[PDB]
Amino acid sequence: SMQDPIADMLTRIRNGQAANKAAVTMPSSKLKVAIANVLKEEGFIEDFKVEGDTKPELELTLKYFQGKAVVESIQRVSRPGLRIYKRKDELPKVMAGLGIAVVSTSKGVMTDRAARQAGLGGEIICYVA
Amino acid sequence: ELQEKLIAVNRVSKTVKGGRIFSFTALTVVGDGNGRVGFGYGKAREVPAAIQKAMEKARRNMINVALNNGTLQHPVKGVHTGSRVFMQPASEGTGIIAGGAMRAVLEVAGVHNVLAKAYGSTNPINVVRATIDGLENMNSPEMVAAKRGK
Amino acid sequence: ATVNQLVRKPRARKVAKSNVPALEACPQKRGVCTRVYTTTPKKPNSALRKVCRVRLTNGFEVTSYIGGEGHNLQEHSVILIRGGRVKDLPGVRYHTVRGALDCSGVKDRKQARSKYGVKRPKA
Amino acid sequence: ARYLGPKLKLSRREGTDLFLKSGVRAIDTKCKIEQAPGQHGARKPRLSDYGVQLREKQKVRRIYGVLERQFRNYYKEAARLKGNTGENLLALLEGRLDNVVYRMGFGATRAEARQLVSHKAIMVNGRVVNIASYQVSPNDVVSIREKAKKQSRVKAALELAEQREKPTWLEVDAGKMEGTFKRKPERSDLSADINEHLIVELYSK
Amino acid sequence: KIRTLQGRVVSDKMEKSIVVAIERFVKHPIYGKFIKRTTKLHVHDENNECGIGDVVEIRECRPLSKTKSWTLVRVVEKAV
Amino acid sequence: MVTIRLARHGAKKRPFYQVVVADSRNARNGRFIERVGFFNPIASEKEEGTRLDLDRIAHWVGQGATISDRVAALIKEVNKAA
RNA sequence: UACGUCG
RNA sequence: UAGCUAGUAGGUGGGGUAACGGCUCACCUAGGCGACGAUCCCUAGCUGGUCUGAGAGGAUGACCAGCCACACUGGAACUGA
RNA sequence: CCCGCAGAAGAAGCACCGGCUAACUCCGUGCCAGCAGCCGCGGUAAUACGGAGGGUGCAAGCGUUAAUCGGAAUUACUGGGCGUAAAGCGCACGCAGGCGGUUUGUUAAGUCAGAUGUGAAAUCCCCGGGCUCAACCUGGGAACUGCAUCUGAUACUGGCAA
Repeated sequence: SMQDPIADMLTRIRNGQAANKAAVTMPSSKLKVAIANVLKEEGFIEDFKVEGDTKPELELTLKYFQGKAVVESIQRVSRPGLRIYKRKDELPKVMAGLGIAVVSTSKGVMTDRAARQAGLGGEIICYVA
Repeated sequence: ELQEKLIAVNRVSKTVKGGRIFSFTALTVVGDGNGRVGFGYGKAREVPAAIQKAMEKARRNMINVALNNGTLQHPVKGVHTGSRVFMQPASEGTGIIAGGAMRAVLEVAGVHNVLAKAYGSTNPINVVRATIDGLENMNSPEMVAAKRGK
Repeated sequence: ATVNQLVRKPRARKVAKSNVPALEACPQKRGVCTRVYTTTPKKPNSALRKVCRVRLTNGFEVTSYIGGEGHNLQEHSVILIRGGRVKDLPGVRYHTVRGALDCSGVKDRKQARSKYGVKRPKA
Repeated sequence: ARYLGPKLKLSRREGTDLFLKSGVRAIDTKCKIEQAPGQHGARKPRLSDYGVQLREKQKVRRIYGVLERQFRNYYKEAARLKGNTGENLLALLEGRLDNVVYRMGFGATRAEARQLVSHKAIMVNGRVVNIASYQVSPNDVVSIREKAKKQSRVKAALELAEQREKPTWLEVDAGKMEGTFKRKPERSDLSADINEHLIVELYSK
Repeated sequence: KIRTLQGRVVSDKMEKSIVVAIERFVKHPIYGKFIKRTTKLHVHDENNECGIGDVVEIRECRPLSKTKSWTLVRVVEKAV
Repeated sequence: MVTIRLARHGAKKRPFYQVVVADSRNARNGRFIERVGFFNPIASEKEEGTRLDLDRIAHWVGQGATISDRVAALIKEVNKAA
């Protein structure tokens, strides 16, 4: 059954980048809009738009720089089978800083740079490389 | 400024009608010493003809690598056929410390001081092919910032 | 492989037991050499290989190869077994230390001299 | 614990002048350099990758007169120090007392300098140091004692000090026969042809 | 304040005493998975008010029998 | 009895004594409550040779601790400053 | 056996 | 090696100890432990650490130091803080 | 520890040289004698056996053996696999277990941040100091990745209510 909708979202974006898809729709939630706002903020997607009233639908307009795709490798880190909670010192950098890692901290859903600057660790959701 | 070096020569066989027939395969890598790495295979009936076909194929089919100061940028994993290969920039982690047939491509590639560890198969014809794939899909901070805006 | 399956039952690599039950895993043992033989090797090789059969000090009766050209062993001749397989003979797992208790050094030898129990010739 | 053999043989296996007989005359002229390191020395080796790494380590040890456990300890110390392990390793080999006595022109070779150091003819900072591998700190004064001053050797050695290149990190002064190790030698200040990445990679396998 | 624990009654049938299962939720040292893990405790109660299936807080005291170094403070959540 | 006493720790023919506070029936180089200074009888003729925390020593003598003859000699050496 | 190249 | 346990699990009262306590005894209740591995069997002193490892780990716990246990073998108490 | 005396005078072995693996020829032997960690050498011109010359590596040591970890991603948590190489239960139902769509409120158990107590000393690491240097000894720090308590944060997971 669906047991990890975040990894489902990242799957939608990997398979949309891999199929030269212009835009990606999915069911929407607060955590997916938080992550999507981080992705737009860090420049991996072009835009997002949440529509619907009783059944919201998140839509990510994807990016393609050259013919190549911008989101090179998006991975889900803290899956439901095994959750991964890092401190502010253990908090990893991806592609030696060239690629953010979306961590859910108590202050909100941030990146690794932003939460290492904020001085607080948390639950590391996904590597975007 | 061409900086060519051969990795592996082998004797392959064919098994015709009357006995066997033995041929020699070279496998070389050239590179200028600042990106610009190529490999060539080349096979012939004697060894110097084999290495010459290998060099001649390797001088063309040469790929750009986005080096750092003297080394890689981020840790990169390249795979080819059965041969999985890790590399780590080792920001002046002195000396090229790579496996056989990876030391050579990293040596003429112009990188100086990375850390490697090939996994899986370590056939020399596929461990390069897994270093270039690898160094090819390693991108620089002016390319990532080009992609994602800033 | 699933992490739950490893919590239920962890990984376990086997013990990889010893080639040489020289017991306690001692570097040498001593034995009495119950008899002395020559034995024909396995198929691609042919020779007569000089091999003793030894009652060790820990009870085990094991057969043992005798290195070098020519020995002086006969049936009681307390020797010092060493450890090391001769692959060409089926079932010898040990060697005798030449230049040890009742096993003289190899006669007229000049190179690789330490591993055959021979002293340095005075010159 | 030191070599004690044919020296120019060691300089002939490496293919390069290792400065092992600096002495009176000029460039070798009786070495048959390059030609025959043994009986089959006329053969080109077609040397391996292990052979080039090994042969680089042997070049450096046979220059500075160090054996393997001591060299290996220098590699461990150069590894743990902050910076560049090749350059740190040459900085550890250049701070050796017998080397600093050689660089100042007090000995003709490094073995003669090692015998000056060994035979209590050398003080550092006004204290006699008997040890070939004493590690000379920067801003030190290393000199010859009153015994073994104005002995022939050192005079002749200073005579052949002017034929060489006068190292930048020293105060060579031969009037008083005292020297000042001022700073650690930069990598660009020494020898230019040894490949220390080969010996880093040799010990890192 | 005092250090106390919470747990549920696992069985009831003993003469002015009870036994309480505690659920600590601990990460596996090798595998990094948060795993439930119990701790059954023989707990004292004067006049045995708590029955089976309850939830009760519990503090540590002097020994009162063999094992039994624990005594309740507050019975909550008895709902059947 | 707790004793402020020396405990030999240097090499052979080169002792370095660490002054500790031990239960007196322990071994010399054994179990101590706290170490409180040191005493090097050589060290060189440089700067110290001996430093020794007088506040903690005064604490333990306030508790009832005894002091061996060397530690008393060292406190009589480092009196307040010298 | 057996594959190692110049004015 | 899937069942183990009758002072066994708990209670009341008496005794006992420097001190709580089935520690012990009388009576009452019929519990307690166990697949989160009891019980049985083989092995083993434990730790700070040591060796190896890029690391995570793996092996080990000689010297040095902390704790426990033993003092020919089995048992017992006496003196004493 | 310092000074003086006499004289190079008292002071170099061990393994290896077919590939892996740095370092090659001659002679003796001829499926023998024997070598060997694996591949495998030896049945007449053996760079693999035994000797010599030569060389290579280490050096008051050097080899062999035993044992551990590494290499071994060949138990894979980091970090593997399962159509045909070993590997998908013959197929289902289902308890305990693991996991669980979406919104709001509360809690704050997990999680995170800070503080305090502790995590003995030595050892490892860093910056210094003393033995002529080094090993060694030593000063200060870092570390001991932990546990407990208190103070907070509430995004995610859990509890509770809708």
